[PDB]
Amino acid sequence: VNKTILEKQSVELRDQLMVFQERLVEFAKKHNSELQASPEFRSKFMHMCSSIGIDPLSLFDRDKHLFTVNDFYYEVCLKVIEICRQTKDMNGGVISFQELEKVHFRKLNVGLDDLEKSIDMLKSLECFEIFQIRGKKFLRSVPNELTSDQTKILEICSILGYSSISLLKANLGWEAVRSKSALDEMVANGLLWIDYQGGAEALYWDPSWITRQ
Amino acid sequence: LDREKFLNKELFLDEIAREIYEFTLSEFKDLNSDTNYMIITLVDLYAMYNKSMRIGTGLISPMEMREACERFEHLGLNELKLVKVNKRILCVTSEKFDVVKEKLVDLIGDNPGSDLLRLTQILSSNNSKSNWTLGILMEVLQNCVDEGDLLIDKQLSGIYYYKNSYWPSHI
Amino acid sequence: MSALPPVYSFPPLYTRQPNSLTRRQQISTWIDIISQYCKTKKIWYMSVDGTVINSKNLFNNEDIQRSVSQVFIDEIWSQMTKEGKCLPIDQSGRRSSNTTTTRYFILWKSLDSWASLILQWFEDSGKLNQVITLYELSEGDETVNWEFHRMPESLLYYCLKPLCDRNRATMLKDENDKVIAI
Amino acid sequence: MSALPPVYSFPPLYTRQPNSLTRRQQISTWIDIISQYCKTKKIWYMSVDGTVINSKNLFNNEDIQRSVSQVFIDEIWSQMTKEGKCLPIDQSGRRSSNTTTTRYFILWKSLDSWASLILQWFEDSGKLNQVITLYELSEGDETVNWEFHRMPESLLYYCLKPLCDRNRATMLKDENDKVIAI
Repeated sequence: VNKTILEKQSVELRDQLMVFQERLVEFAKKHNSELQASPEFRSKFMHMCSSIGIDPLSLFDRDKHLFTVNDFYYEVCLKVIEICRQTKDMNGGVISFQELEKVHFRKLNVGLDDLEKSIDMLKSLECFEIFQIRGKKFLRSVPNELTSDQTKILEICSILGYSSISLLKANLGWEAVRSKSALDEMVANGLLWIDYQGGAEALYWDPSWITRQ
Repeated sequence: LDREKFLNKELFLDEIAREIYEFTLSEFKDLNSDTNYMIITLVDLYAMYNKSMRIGTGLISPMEMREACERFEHLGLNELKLVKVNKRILCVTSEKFDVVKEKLVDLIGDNPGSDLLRLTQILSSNNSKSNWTLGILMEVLQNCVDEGDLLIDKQLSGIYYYKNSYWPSHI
Repeated sequence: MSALPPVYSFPPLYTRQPNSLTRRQQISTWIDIISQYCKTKKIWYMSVDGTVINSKNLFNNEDIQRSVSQVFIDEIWSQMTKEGKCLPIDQSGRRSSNTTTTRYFILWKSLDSWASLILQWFEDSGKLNQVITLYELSEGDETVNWEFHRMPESLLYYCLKPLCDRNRATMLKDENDKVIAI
Repeated sequence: MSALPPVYSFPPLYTRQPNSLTRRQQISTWIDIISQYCKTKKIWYMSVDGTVINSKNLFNNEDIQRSVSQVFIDEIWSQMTKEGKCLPIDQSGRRSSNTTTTRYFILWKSLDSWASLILQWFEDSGKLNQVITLYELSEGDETVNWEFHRMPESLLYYCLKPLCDRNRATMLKDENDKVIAI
């Protein structure tokens, strides 16, 4: 029977945490009841609960005060849906987080960290995938991911926004035909916009350029 | 009516479910036929259910939308079921998938060569009450394409669908 | 808020897009820029060339990259017409697809709605008994943050015309005139 | 004209179908019209562009509509190479996936069934021990109720190579260019 050593921390630490949850919900319900309106203060406070190991969303449960903060996070989740339907023609099913942040939401006081969460909520409806490009996140509203080919193209469209048949041949070291064959695939599918005025070749543009500046 | 008055999490959902089941059933059944259906991608459902019923009544976490619908079968709401059909399709329907698949297919077998923009209009009009929301359209389409149930014709102009009539793939 | 809708400096906007879906948006985008440029600034009409003095051109003010095939620009206007807020003029507001539809016009408000707004000059100010002319409400004295000041000859005409459904406020006509009273 | 099956006015024939199983089916059907075109017409070889002269292209010459990709055609070529009935060529029937395999060539009978029917010329007529060459049997005096007239320089060669490992009827060569006796 080994009592002394182990439980000296268990008992003690257990109460430290549990009783702290109360202290936590207090600062939130009392002071940061203006939290409902500050995209920064959220990301601060939420990065603590994460560190302890608490679903911050759960702290909000019991209070009237804190049940707006959820109601915001849902409000958003409900907008993200909507965004993705309106753009589905513009971008062909996929939108940069960039777009979401700066374009559609800057209008309603919502921040990248907030969004990110919303989207992790909608993992619940088994709906959109995420995918990164040259490291930047995107959001896939449509029902099938992009071939290895397709992704690279976008990687190339990161710098200029477009991609020639020649341009492919030159940077990634692609073929002539392999490129255009798999490059016209892309416009059937509404992802890329064509631009013929560009010269000898046509260039294939990525609706995302627009957004980032 | 019902926001944060409910203490028991479970009972809440139990009643949220009842609400949706009734919402959706409301959004279609003409009761002049039992040839009428509803497929909805869950996401599209949550879009409207909330927007229409619960605005001001209390809003819903998708996590709770999913959990709600998952238990119709348990509360004896039998007309509508929630199911995952392949890897990807997660939706609520009044009928078997296969049965609704076949339906769409054969409509193309009447309206061949047609593409989404037209297939939207033709199949689901505004006041012509066949209840194909957009989301589920593309999702089904893409499905029958994989299992070989539907044939295609890609051009820049867009994608164009036809019915599989020269080729195999038994039910 | 601007005449620099970011989307606008984007090259392939100016190429006629093959994806039947992408187009739906392409066109509706264009329309959105147009309307909100004549709205962003005082501008009222635009010629089918795409021309506009306040001189420069929408389908080619972005000549600082490229510009639009008129073949297409015509496809566009006709959607803008179909339901939109554009209408074909030459001098007088009417239309015959040749002579009388060279220049073009657009609002941000509706006709019904923009008519509804001098119902507000004269309903909230109670100037219903008066008789005033087009020449008098458009430049000089009726410039308030009411923006209709500078609504031209043939449009002020067109947009007062809806004041009549079955009831209205009156207007005058002759060989010599074109003026309105309430 | 059997050569123009209804299946070929069908636009999806001209688009690499994604479904694994439904493709094998698609593939097998291209093979059947390529087979039939060349049997029902005089044609013997076909380029990998998919062109021919007796000048048409089977895949693109679909001008009443629109045509099809060459990233796919290879996939079709390869299945007809394996268990189908074609051999790649540049001039000589030999192959290197670059220089020596641009143009393609096809058979209705097999080479062991096609070599077995020119042996039924000289069984049925008794012109065995005589010596003729490719130039003689192909064009001129050997065109009868036998269709192997116009078998080009290199198929004759390789078509009648089952008979070196079969009965071993001798054949002759000037620095690798041929002529046969039986």
